[PDB]
Formats: sequence, structure tokens, C-alpha cells
Amino acid sequence: GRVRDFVAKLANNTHQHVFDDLRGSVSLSWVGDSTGVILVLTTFHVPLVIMTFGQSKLYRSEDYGKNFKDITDLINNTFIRTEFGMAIGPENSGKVVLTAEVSGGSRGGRIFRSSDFAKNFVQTDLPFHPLTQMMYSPQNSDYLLALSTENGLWVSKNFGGKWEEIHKAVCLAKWGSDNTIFFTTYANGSCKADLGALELWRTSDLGKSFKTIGVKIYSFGLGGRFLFASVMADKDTTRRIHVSTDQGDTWSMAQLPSVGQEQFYSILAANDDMVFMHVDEPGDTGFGTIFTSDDRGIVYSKSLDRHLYTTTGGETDFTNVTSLRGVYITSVLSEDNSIQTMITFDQGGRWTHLRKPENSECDATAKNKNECSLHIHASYSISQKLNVPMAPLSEPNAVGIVIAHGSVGDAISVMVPDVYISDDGGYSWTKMLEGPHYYTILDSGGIIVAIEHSSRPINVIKFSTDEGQCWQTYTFTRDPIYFTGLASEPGARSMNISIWGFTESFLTSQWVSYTIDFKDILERNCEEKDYTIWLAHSTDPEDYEDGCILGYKEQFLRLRKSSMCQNGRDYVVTKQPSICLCSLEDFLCDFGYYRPENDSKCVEQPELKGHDLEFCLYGREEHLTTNGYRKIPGDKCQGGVNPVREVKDLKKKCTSNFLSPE
Ligand SMILES: *[C@@H]1O[C@H](CO)[C@@H](O[C@@H]2O[C@H](CO)[C@@H](O[C@@H]3O[C@H](CO)[C@@H](O)[C@H](O)[C@@H]3O)[C@H](O)[C@H]2NC(C)=O)[C@H](O)[C@H]1NC(C)=O
Ligand SMILES: *[C@@H]1O[C@H](CO)[C@@H](O[C@@H]2O[C@H](CO)[C@@H](O)[C@H](O)[C@H]2NC(C)=O)[C@H](O)[C@H]1NC(C)=O
Ligand SMILES: CNC(=O)c1c(O)nnn1CCC(C)C
Ligand SMILES: *[C@@H]1O[C@H](CO)[C@@H](O)[C@H](O)[C@H]1NC(C)=O
Repeated sequence: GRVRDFVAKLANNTHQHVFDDLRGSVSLSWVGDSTGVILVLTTFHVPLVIMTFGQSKLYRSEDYGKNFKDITDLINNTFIRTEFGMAIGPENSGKVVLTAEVSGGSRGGRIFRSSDFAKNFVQTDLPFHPLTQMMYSPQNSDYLLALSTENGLWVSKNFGGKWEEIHKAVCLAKWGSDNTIFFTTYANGSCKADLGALELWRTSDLGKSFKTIGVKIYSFGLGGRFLFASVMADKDTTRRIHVSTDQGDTWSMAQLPSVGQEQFYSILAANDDMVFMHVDEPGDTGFGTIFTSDDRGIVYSKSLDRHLYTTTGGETDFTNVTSLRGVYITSVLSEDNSIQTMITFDQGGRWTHLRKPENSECDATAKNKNECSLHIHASYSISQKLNVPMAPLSEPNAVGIVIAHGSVGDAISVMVPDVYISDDGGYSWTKMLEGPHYYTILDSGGIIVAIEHSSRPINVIKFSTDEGQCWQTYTFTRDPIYFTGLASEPGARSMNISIWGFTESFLTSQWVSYTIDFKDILERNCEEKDYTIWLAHSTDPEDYEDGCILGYKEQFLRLRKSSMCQNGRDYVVTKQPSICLCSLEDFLCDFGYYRPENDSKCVEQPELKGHDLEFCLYGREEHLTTNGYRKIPGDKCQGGVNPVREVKDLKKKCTSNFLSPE
């Protein structure tokens, strides 16, 4: 750390706020972007019949947590149900809805709602009792939907002032795009009893009119531009996926295996181009298979086998590395029952082990002391109570930066982990810090901050202005705190960070927060001179196709490590793409085709088995005619190879084995 006079530039920018009360469960919510508004909520028991034996305390900051004001009187100390949480409005709507507990015998529930970033609240009594949290229509923050304790679907067009029940007997409801609502309904019995017999409904006018877009429904889900629905198989207790890209007007069967009741589907990630779908393996395995879709969400390539996804807790380590296009990391179960971290750079086209740091030696999990990989601690390691304070961290505005606890060896080890960092989207790695730490990225990567994870109280904070290569430590208080967590504005564009914890026992361990402003550390604004040209996904500069991923390269401007300046709240990631010539690698095999060990070419399958044969017989005829190739979704290559073969019909092939009637 080459920062000069850093103590003097941070001492006057460190703002302590001690919460005198705040006893118990503490909920913290940010309200909007570029507002600095933070709500802190706590609830507790009181021996007052008049309060139904409960009260809340509610604090509000509007300077990114430097100072808080007690605004409990705005909700009349009413006990707030924290299971619902604070219902925070989209982007800068400033909408806030708290769900109160009401006494016995009430007609319906009660909410406290604010439309001005919690400066004023109004009380609203509901014609129903809410069963779920209230969901904002993403397009319009005035439109809300909620299920009632009677499984009624209620909608409000005026930010919860007035509600109407648009349908009864609803199991699950979700906002689509353009203020569209999808929901399932039950008939004879309960939602569980009518599984595989539910109906899937749609309404695009907030309940004025309805359309039934699916029958024999098990459940449904949304991902990217795709609507997925699981439907029964009439003869038995199994189900399969159908997909729609037109909000349920038309459907097609997904080329994915059917599953039983004790299996599950899980959308790992989805966008405008494709979806990552996990299919649980039959049996108590704790793993499944990742499948990647084509751009229609219909034809699926098998991407990764033995993908870890436990039933107990639903723990998976699948992580979109949001700081570099096409990069995803996850954990796989080897045959040896060990857990290995895998990384893909091309959207699940190929997976490989993570390259270990050059200066790192292998741990006891590796047979060879000098040959091993880097493995990453994520949700599963945390769920298993390993000493992992945080999961991997990446931000799209901090190009290439990835931070995670890990271990260098042949499998995820149980030892107390170090923190490792990548600046190139996961191609190369360095040990960032020794031991576990909480970490946060500020100013689009202009500053990285770390807090040591310790059993004893701490009073120091580590910061780096060169993407984690050099560090300096700042004592932010003379009264050490038992650290609990960091709070910083979502989007990693602020220069404010809030350190939360409680003081030592002799001080009644009240909650306290230290908010630090790094504006005097990054006093100078970045200029053009402080940015440098960087080709993403570079592995060999002498190669003409170096950096081509899904058919194109991207060349960035990014902040020089030696440059100590502020990117700014308005910082924009600058990148330019180079359109590579198409090769066979830019195409996936269409239905009825596969790739042999021989490179590139998609060849006709000899016989269609399992779900492939079920797709052929029952699939839509349009998808059953192809030449064997489809452009990879999101692939922008131009020129070069184009498949010569014309459109061959694959359904005659599967039906040819069956004797047909007249
Ligand atoms: C993995 O994470 C990356 C980064 O978060 C995801 O890329 C992001 O995808 C979203 C949705 O497709 C993009 O938002 C869109 O931006 C365009 C602007 O061109 C806007 O017009 C759209 O309305 C939409 O808001 C976002 O820009 C994009 N971010 C980057 C850096 O490319 C990616 O989708 C994730 N992978 C999967 C499988 O979900
Ligand atoms: C760090 O926190 C301060 C709050 O103390 C933020 O200050 C705000 O800055 C914006 C933009 O300059 C002003 O419009 C607001 O009036 C400021 N708020 C206050 C209370 O003065 C500051 O923006 C934060 N730093 C970053 C990078 O977001
Ligand atoms: C979390 N997974 C699920 O809720 C699930 C499941 O296991 N089967 N269908 N769905 C609904 C999801 C849609 C992809 C059909
Ligand atoms: C709080 O109590 C006052 C006084 O009884 C009442 O007027 C008000 O409606 C209540 N609710 C809110 C949100 O102020």
C-alpha cells in the first residue's frame, strides 16, 4: 500500500453510530440507488396487552449509514413481522412496505407503506391476511400482488391502498414481464394433493381477463425470457419440462430427462440467450447434471456431470462469475466422493480445473506436492460449517475481479481457508490474504476492503487500491467490536462502507456501526491516462483467434493497478468487440446429432434412447427437422464455416422402428 497519510484521510471520515436499544433480530434494507437510504428494523416482546405483546424499533439513515434517526413513531411502535421482511420497491421507486402483526379477530392484515424513501408512512388495513411477502411488478412499482392465508390472489394498482381478489385457490403467483401475472390453481384438494393436476393461468390486464396456458401442471418457473412448466406423464407419477417464449401461447417439450417426485429441477442461471438447468439424479445422490439450452430453450446439451446440489438445504456452489462474460464456477462430486471446483469460460461448453497460484504449494488432499488445482468455498462449504465467512464475490463493473476463499490441492479441504483473488475472470489466481476475511468491492474496483474473521474482537480494516496486490491496515476504533458483517450500497459504485458489530460484554454489547468514507483516499478522479487496454480471455497473443469466446473477443479499458483514483459513481465499463470468423466450435449439435471424440463435427446419432426418443416421438415436428448444427446461443461469429447439410427429418427415423397402422 503506497497511500500517503492514509490515517489522516480516514480518521475524519469514520462515522460511529451506537444503537442504544436494537435488541434482537435486526433487518437491514437499502432503499434505492444513489440515495444512501438505509432502514434498520428490530422487533421484540413487550408485556403490554395493548401492543399485542410486541413492538418494533425502526431506524433510518440517508447518508449511507453514517448517521441514523429513530423513526419508530412513524409506525406507532407496531410489531412488524420480519418473516415477510421489508418489501423494497424497484430501482428508485422509493417504495417501502412493512407487514404488521394484527390482533386476533381482525378482518384482514395491516401494512405500513411509504412511497417517499421512508420519510412518511401511512397505515393501511387489508381485506385479507397476507400469506406471502408482497411482490412489486418489476415494470410498475404501484402494482402489487400477494397470496392470502385463504390462498386468494390479491392485486393492488395503487401501491397497496386498495386490493381486489382476482382469483381464488391459488398455489403460486409470479410477476412476468409487462405487468403479466402467472399463477397455478388447485381443484379437488390442496396444492400438494393436486400436484400434476394444477392449472397454469395467465393474466395481462391485472385480473380483468384470464387464459389457461397449461393443464396437468406440477409447478412452473421463470428464467430469462423463458417460461418453464413441469407437466405430469399420464400413466405414472413422473413429470417433464415444457418451455414457452411467448408467455404460454405456444409450448414445446424441452429435450430434458423426466424425473420422479423425489427429484427436482433447478434453474441455475438464465438470460436472454439460454438457461442453465440442473436435473437431480435419481436416488439419494446429492448430485445431478447441468444441461445448457439452445436459444429456444428446447434443445439441451449435457454440460457437466455429477454437479453438486444437495437435497438437505438445497445447497449448490454454482456461481455466475459476473465480472467476465461466459465465466461460471461450480463444484462437482468425483467418483471418490471428493468435491472439486470446475470453471467454464465459454458458457458451459467445456469445464476444467482452476489453475493454482504459481507460488502456492499443494495441501494434503493432493498426491503430488507441485501438481494440483485451486478449489473454491461456496454455499456448500458454508452450510457444512467450515470457517468460510463469505462466498465468492464478483461485480460486473469491476472487470475481471473475482474474490473467494479457497484451498490449493486436489479437492475442497476442510482446513481454515485463505482468500484468493483473480483479476482476469478466473484464468489466473493469487493468494490475496492469509486466513478468512469478509471482503467488499467499492468504486467499481477502485478499492477492495477486507475485515479479518476472528473469534476475538477486531478494530482494524484492510484496504487496497491496486486490486488486492498491496494492502494497508487502518485502525477505525479504539474499542474493538465483535464483527458481524459489512454493509455497502448494492452495485459496488459507492465509496462508503459500514462495519457492523457489537461492543464487548462490559459495554452491554450494543449494536454499533462504523461507516468509513474513502473520498479522501481516492481524492483524484480517474482520467483517460489511468486506463489501459486489456483483451479479455487472452491465452496466446500469437493466435489469430485469441480471446474468441462465443464467436467474438472483447477488448476493455480498465483501471491501471498503479493508478490510485476514483472511477466515479457514473463510471461506465468500456469495451469493444472483435467479430471472429465462425468455426464448427461455434455450433452445438441439434436434436438427433452428437459429437464423437473426433473434434468439431456433429454426427447423426445411431439410435435415440431415453428422453431423446421421447422428444422424437412427442416433440414438435419443426424441432425434429435439422441439419445437425445450431449456432450457440449468444454466439456472434460471422463469416467462416456454415453447415452445408440441408434439413433432414429425424422423426421418420424414430418412428421407423415402430409398426404403423393404416
Ligand atoms: C451472468 O452474469 C452476467 C453479468 O451480471 C449476466 O449478463 C447480464 O445480463 C443481463 C440480462 O441479460 C444484461 O441486462 C441487459 O442489459 C441490456 C443493455 O445492453 C438492457 O438493454 C437489457 O434490458 C438488460 O437490462 C446485462 O447487461 C448483462 N451484463 C453484462 C456485463 O453483460 C449474464 O446474463 C449472467 N448469465 C446468465 C446465464 O444469466
Ligand atoms: C459516501 O457517503 C456520502 C454520504 O455521507 C455520499 O454523499 C452524497 O453524495 C451525493 C453525490 O455527491 C450528494 O448528492 C449527496 O447529497 C451526498 N449526501 C450527503 C448526506 O451529503 C457519497 O456519495 C458517498 N460516496 C459515494 C462514492 O457514493
Ligand atoms: C426448484 N425447482 C422446482 O420448483 C420444480 C421442480 O422440481 N419441478 N418443477 N419445478 C418448477 C420449476 C420449472 C423449471 C418447471
Ligand atoms: C398512528 O397513530 C396515530 C394516532 O392514533 C394515527 O392517527 C395514525 O393513523 C397511526 N398510524 C400511522 C402510520 O401514523
